[PDB]
Amino acid sequence: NTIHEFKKSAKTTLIKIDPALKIKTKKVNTADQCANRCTRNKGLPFTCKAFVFDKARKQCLWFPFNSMSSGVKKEFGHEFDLYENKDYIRNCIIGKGRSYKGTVSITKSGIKCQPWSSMIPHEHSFLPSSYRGKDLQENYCRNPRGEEGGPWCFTSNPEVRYEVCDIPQCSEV
Amino acid sequence: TIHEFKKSAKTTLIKIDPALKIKTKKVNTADQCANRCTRNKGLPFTCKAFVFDKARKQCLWFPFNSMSSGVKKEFGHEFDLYENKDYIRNCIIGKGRSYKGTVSITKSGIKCQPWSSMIPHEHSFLPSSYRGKDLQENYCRNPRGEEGGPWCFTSNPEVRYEVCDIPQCSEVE
Ligand SMILES: O=S(=O)(O)CCCN1CCN(CCO)CC1
Repeated sequence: NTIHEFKKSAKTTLIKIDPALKIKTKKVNTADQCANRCTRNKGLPFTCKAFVFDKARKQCLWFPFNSMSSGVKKEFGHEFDLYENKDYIRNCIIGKGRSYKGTVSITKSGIKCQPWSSMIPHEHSFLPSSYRGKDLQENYCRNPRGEEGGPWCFTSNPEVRYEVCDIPQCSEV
Repeated sequence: TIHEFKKSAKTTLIKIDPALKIKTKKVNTADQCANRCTRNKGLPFTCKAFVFDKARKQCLWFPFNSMSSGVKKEFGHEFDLYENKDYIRNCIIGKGRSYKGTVSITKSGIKCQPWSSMIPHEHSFLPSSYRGKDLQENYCRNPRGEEGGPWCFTSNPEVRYEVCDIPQCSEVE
């Protein structure tokens, strides 16, 4: 029951710009059944980096790519949920982390981050719509204006308006 | 929740830098430390790792792992080390000499042949003959660091070896 180990993007599937990349699909019952086969990677002529579940056609679509791969695009759909394997979503930062899209949602000192769509505890104007491509979803640490400290978030502690999250540099030698 | 973590049996982490924080508590099983780590409540930092002391039945939580500056692995028969995968780099630099993540599937989807096994392919790569290199479990690895990145022997008798499909850190934005 591994569905809680993927990063969920609602109302979304990915489209094969490229004719070259490949796909598996199976009609099924629940998105769980979909996690488990991506997690286990059985019966797949490729590495499962993401799956979509189609709540209307009850289908799973397992992918050897994700939303960040070249020659692939998101497509909208009320019936689609996308789930990307945390293993192929880069979990360190490059530079100041303008493009960090990992799922760490805790500040350096352990404070659970406050949702970008929320104004509680803290009022702010970093609307997700005002920052498209900067993936200000859920309560993830993000550095949307690409500032000095790397990814930060508003804090769910009313006494701490914000704080850096402590995410490692990919390469600093 | 004790599977979002990479387990090194028989291992713990000593801190040099005695300013890095640490919480410990006498708990009952290793699972009960995973959960407290995973939801990070009551720990004044970001839990990147924990150790379970099977003797003392104690847990030791850390805001660092075995790739952190200022900390050493250490053999201890009574310990087990569990590192949060968000903080083990999931991304390859160059040939992947130092790739220590948990991916175990080849690029065309075939499950990896464990290094501690000569079936179906026989080989010159035991763990302790190649120490420092983490030829642990069935993890995609690159011990001699050679052109196409981490690879493994393959559970499929027709395919001796194949590289895995681990992204470069340079792949994405
Ligand atoms: O201006 S707001 O309070 O709405 C957001 C403030 C966050 N910034 C503060 C300075 N660094 C944070 C790192 O300490 C960059 C982001």
